[PDB]
Amino acid sequence: TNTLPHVAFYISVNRAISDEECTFNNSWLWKNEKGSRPFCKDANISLIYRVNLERSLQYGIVGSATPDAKIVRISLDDDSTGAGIHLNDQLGYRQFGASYTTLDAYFREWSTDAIAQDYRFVFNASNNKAQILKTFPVDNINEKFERKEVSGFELGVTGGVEVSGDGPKAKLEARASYTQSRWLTYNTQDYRIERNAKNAQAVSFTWNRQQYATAESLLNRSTDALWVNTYPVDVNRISPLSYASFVPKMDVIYKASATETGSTDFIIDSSVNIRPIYNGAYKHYYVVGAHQSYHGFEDTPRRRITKSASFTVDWDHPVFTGGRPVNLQLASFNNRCIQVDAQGRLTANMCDSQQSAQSFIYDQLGRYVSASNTKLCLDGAALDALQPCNQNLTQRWEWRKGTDELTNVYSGESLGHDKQTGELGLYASSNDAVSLRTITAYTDVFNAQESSPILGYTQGKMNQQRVGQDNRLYVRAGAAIDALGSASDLLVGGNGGSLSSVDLSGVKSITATSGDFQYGGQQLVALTFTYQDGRQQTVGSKAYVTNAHEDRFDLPDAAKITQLKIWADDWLVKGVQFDLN
Amino acid sequence: TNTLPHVAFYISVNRAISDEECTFNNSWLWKNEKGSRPFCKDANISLIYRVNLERSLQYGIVGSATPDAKIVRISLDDDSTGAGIHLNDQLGYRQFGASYTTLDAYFREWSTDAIAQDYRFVFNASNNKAQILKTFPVDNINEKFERKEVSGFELGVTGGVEVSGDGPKAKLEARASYTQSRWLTYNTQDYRIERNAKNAQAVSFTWNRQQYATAESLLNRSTDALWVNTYPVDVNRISPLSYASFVPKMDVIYKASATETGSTDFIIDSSVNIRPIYNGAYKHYYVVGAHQSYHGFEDTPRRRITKSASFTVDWDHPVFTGGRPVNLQLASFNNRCIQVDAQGRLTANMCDSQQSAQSFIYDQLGRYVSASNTKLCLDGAALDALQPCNQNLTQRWEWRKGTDELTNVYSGESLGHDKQTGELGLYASSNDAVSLRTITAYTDVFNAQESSPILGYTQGKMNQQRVGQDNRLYVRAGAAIDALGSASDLLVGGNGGSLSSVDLSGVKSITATSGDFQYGGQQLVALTFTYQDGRQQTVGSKAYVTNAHEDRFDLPDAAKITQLKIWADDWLVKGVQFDLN
Amino acid sequence: TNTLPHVAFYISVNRAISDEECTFNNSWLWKNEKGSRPFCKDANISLIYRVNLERSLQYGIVGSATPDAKIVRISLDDDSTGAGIHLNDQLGYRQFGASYTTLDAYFREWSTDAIAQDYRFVFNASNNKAQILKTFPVDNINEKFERKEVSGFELGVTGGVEVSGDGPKAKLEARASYTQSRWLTYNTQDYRIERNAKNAQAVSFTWNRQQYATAESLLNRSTDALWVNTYPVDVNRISPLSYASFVPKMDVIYKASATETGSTDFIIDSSVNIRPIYNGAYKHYYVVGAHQSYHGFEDTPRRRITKSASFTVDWDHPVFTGGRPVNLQLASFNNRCIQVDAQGRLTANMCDSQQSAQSFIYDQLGRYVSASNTKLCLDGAALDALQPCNQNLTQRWEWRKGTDELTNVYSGESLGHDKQTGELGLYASSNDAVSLRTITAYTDVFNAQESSPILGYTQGKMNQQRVGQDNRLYVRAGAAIDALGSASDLLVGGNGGSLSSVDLSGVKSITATSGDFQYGGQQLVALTFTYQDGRQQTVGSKAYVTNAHEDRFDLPDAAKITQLKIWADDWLVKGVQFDLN
Repeated sequence: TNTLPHVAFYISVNRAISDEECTFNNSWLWKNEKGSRPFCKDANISLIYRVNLERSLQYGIVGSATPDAKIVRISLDDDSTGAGIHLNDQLGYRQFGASYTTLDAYFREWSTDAIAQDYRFVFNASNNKAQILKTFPVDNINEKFERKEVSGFELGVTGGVEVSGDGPKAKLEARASYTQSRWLTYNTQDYRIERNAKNAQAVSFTWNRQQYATAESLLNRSTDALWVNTYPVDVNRISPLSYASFVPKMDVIYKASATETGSTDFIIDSSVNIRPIYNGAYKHYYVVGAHQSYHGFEDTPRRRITKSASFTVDWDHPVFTGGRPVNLQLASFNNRCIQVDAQGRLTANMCDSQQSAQSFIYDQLGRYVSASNTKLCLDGAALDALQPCNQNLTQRWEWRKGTDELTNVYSGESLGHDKQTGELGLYASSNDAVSLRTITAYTDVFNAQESSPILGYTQGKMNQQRVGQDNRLYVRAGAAIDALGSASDLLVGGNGGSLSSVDLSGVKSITATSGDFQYGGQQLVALTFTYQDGRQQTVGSKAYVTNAHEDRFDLPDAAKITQLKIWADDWLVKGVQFDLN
Repeated sequence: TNTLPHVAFYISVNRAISDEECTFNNSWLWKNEKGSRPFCKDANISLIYRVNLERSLQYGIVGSATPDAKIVRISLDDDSTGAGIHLNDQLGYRQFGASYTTLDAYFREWSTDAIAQDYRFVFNASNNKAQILKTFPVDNINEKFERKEVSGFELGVTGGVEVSGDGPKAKLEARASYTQSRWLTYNTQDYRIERNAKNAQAVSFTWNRQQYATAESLLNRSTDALWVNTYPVDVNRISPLSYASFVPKMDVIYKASATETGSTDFIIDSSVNIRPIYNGAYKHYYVVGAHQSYHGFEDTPRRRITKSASFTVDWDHPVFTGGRPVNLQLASFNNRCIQVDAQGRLTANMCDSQQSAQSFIYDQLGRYVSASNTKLCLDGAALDALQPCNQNLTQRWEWRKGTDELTNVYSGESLGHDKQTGELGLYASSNDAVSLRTITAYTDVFNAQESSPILGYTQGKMNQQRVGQDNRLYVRAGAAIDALGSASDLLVGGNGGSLSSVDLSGVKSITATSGDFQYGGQQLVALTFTYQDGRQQTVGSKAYVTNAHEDRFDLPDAAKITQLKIWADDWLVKGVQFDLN
Repeated sequence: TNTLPHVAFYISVNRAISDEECTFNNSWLWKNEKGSRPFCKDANISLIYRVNLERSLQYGIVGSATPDAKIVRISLDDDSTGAGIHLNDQLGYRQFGASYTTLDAYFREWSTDAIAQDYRFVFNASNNKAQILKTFPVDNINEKFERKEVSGFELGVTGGVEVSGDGPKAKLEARASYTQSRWLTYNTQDYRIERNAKNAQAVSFTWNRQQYATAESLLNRSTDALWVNTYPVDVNRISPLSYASFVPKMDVIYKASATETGSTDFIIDSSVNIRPIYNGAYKHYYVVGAHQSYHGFEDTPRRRITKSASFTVDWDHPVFTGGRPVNLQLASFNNRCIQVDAQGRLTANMCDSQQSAQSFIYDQLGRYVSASNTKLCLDGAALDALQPCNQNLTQRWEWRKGTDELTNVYSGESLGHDKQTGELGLYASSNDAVSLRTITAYTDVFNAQESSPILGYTQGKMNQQRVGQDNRLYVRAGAAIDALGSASDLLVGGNGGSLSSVDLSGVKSITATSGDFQYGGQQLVALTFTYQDGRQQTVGSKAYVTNAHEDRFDLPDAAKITQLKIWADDWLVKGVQFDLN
């Protein structure tokens, strides 16, 4: 209670990966002939981010070497990571042969169960109120290299003596060599952490395969006689880090100005780039003989599965005062506190320790500054409302040691309240109608509101709308979701759909379906609303999409949808988030 | 007593491995001809886990950078591991030959005493109230590699002079070489710690052989003349870590929400993968000559012996308040304390320092919050029962310095109790019927309840059932246990058995028999109940199973079985746990 | 409040880079035939510098081992860097061939997407009031080298015996070699940090490519048969640090004398040197056969994109006193403080905690020294104005413990003020017209004024001018901006323009256009003023410039332009900065 306060919470990022999502052709050389299979067993993403919100300084601290700022911290570190990312328990392979006859072409292929070509984590601020301040790792590696430069020479002589029937021979010989080599030594990793600094609002970290990044590099055989039929891959080079378990660690820190206001959303895109592995053998025919040579196919398919989350920061939140607020409790009542409305008018209400409007920072001057609005202070000159903060002595208060009486610095009089109405005033002493007893306690204004889930993809431009008075969601749907909005004229997205309307009151759950759209790209293709009464309603189609994923959102008991967040381009909607209360 | 409280206990995991369990064929090449033996002497598993339960913050701390959460810690570390895992004191071998005559085939074999192909430790939460927050080791190794790239050239000249009978000769010769090599350097271990992140509830660590993982790799001879007959294995490559003693170190930390409720089970599966080692020689016949070449057979049998334990966490346990509770003792009596029932009604009972219902957290406001139910507080407005916690001044208490009097902040009156009934009230002063003397002391609500043993295997889906009013266990048994349950319609498991019923009252001990079922897989084949009176009763058969193991559960004096935990698939039961009280 | 005070603020340096700016010829060999493309996608610069201002000692500290001085710190470090510099998300290439027939010349080319040949950061003090004291890194690396000197010899003999039809031969041979080599081992980096110490006011850090700095060095093929057509570049050697994300870390510290006065500007030039990569193949024809040889072209084009910022330091700023000032508040009034004007005359004004003129340092003697002018003190001999500081006992004040009365050390009388006028005097006791109640509190004189955007380039000599009484900006403009100034005779810059005049009152925003001038070099080519009423006005032309950039400056509500900063040579203006208030 002398230290800097924080808002602190975890964000769970869980995403099961379907067998379909994990499925690829059994073959690259003969894509269509050889069929397909799931290339991973029970793939999953389970991460846990930790978020911190805080001011860079404590309230009222002056002349610090630390710039005054509003700070947002997102991290996966030693203290919190989650289970991790999983693709397989072990890696197997299947072999395939050309159905036709082969003189000089590819004749065999091995498709190996999939591994993570990369794991990737993208951080995005929704607006420019926030900028990236620093990250961990801080940057890409500036690699060091060791060069060796060698050179030398050799001088030799050889004396010979041969004796034979033909006669005696004798040789004296002399040599001189000059040698010169160059060495270069450097390091690589299984996975290299690649940082991408898109701009002041966005940064991403990708753990990207480096050593052994290509199918080619997994080969431990180059050539063979054609009677040889065996896996030409050293599966040992594929690390458990590549399929069994991966855990990222990074820190991203955003800053907003000391006076910033409004809100910013922070969007975290965690993903794995699933990559099956294809190698092939090639029958070589040259007149004289024939052999088999092994190869890696690199331009084979990959699929990136992504799970997104977001959280919202109100720069006006009490935590960014850097102060620890307390309340002022009118103690003649069992349960009444000073409370301030939007205009600063003071009333006496039942105490609620989580109500920012009953919270004040008691600063270095002895002012009681509103934690919800730091422009306003308790001022003894006018106790009907908070006044704009200044150097008035009437805005400074001191407690009379050993009593429950709060005195005003200017007049010395005490803060009193009416035993029936709780109306505030200054008094020299108590009387039958006014109590001087004021009680104060620290309050818990730092609790974190939980965040709504994201249905679909966070691609395209993001839009935000308050839900209308009529309480309905407007939709253009067809093969997929064409657009969404809070009114028929405020549709965000494309044009193509049949216009429809869904009732948002009484929704118990929403279920989105999305994936690779038959006609193009990745889209949100269907929403299904289930109501408290049990009735269902659907928009869009589950039938024009492959690699489909289902996102489910079960709304807490009797909560109302109040905001829409919509990701869309000009053609189709890519994702939506239904914010509560 | 100013610090965060913990629940702390050890879990002993001991499992003797039988000679049968350790037994394999003396030969792979000639499985059936050459018989079988135990491949380890007195194999055993003795581990000791340490468990800690705690809140992430102390009670009532606000604005910490640490998210509020409920924490479960399971670890084997520097401070506690247990004896370890043992297979043998030393490694020997036996040799075998083909009984038949041999021109071009395998003719000799050496089977070497068994080693641990891996040691494995699996952690599972029974439900999703808990998620994995972090582990140690945190992840698989992201291996670093050192690449060298070299290239050079050589320029040479040679001057020659030969003199012979035939005549004088002379040579001037010139050379030019170009060389180029690539180096790759990297590390391996005897055992590599492989982490498997199955999902948010389950993670596993496997110490898996890496260098020298294959029978092949143990070979220190490749080829020989057929007159050579000797062990082609460098037994030195097999480390004591592989058979004599192995000790794991790992940390697994689960988290539940700050408001989570109910219970979760945590299941630990410790196991060793016993692996005998078979190598063979091969007589080669090509017309010109003949030699012998050595080999390793890798697809030979292995057997995994497992010992499981589980513990239960009630998220409602006082430890998760992060507070250190005290009691309120009515001191006119020699031994009476305030106690609260399920509805919050207050009575005066004999003090029991381990009774959560007599425990209160005295918080920053001066409220006495029930440690068993933190929604309720001692409220001077209504001393017949605890009231929902709020900011009432009547819920705040201050001790009159240097006395045994507790005063109520609102009225200033003292907490008194009736000298005969212990009924509570607020009083300005004492009188002949009412005492004002209240005494308080810290209480021990952090003791850990001991956990029941698991009988059989923790395979298949796990189910949980309260034991019925009739107090009976229902059983479908035949060759093995087909199903179990708390009533005849609530059977978990298969269908195949003759339906039976066992009385659970008066059970002194239960003895399960399980193993490799003759008809398929690993099953729980028989249960034997022994009663207080001495009579026994059995279900299932001890006769349709090999590699059988017997698990024994001796119930503490006069304890009643109250919960069933049943591991089963659709066909048969694989294990059961009988929970007490 | 016992420690050294600082002024502390961030400077955001953001600069998007246009597709045009990122554009180069698709070919070097065939510049004009093959067209052009953008060589980077969405290139950007986003850095955040941290600035600190402070005295080297705390106020009044004597005999320190630390020299008294004024300190300015500029840094990008672990605590603040910004997103970084970005050129691309990945690197691709395009191939090109000679349109004509080829026997012995270049016939293929590959132009690879661009990378950062260097990142560069330049620091400049505008005048010589400030000198560089130290930097981090402190210097260029003094590289260590490892020499090996080897030498040896070999002595050999060979005995031979040949038997043939022709007869038996026999050789005895003898050899002697002498070898000698020299090794040199040393280190290089991807990027080497090169420091350039231009002079006492200017230093620069350049992260410059070292290993792999040339197109040549990226080649992983030297020669080939002409049927070979493939990318001869190992793109792997190009690190993410070269295009995806780069973050500098450096510290620059300037010092001014303990008595320095006036102001200095500090100018930071952050830049990336964009470099496309061109390699070619060469058809070789010699009568006997023919091959293809690969090459790197190094003297290809590069383009440096720069973003500049500047801040201003007034050496007279209270922070440089190293003290923590307080105010003296006449407490008979609700809101009145002693305030001092430019001549030292004292009046009683409404308190303003950010007003340096109401701030005093209470020093070790008990003097109240003006924080705005440390030559003056509160002197009880003459309370109508501050007097020059000296050892007068009348300049020393002591608070009467436990009261609000400030006493004068000399006479012991107290500091009183007139209840109506606030006129100061010394009094033995209070009376009906004079109050003795004085209140004091620490004041916030350390807030940083925000800095205006630099429009254009910081090239040429920099000039500074106060804005005239007529409140107008004078301009000679033509194809570009020829000159600017505060009056028609005070034009800084060239001669060539038609003389014009712009009204500076009511300006809501200014928008500069600058770039590569058609006639020569890089110039400021156009300014556009937009007024509060909505009307616009422009000088210069947007039409004689390529690689143009637009700098926008939106003035805060009702702020007046008061200073001009103008970068110009003898011909044309290169940049301008409009300082506010």
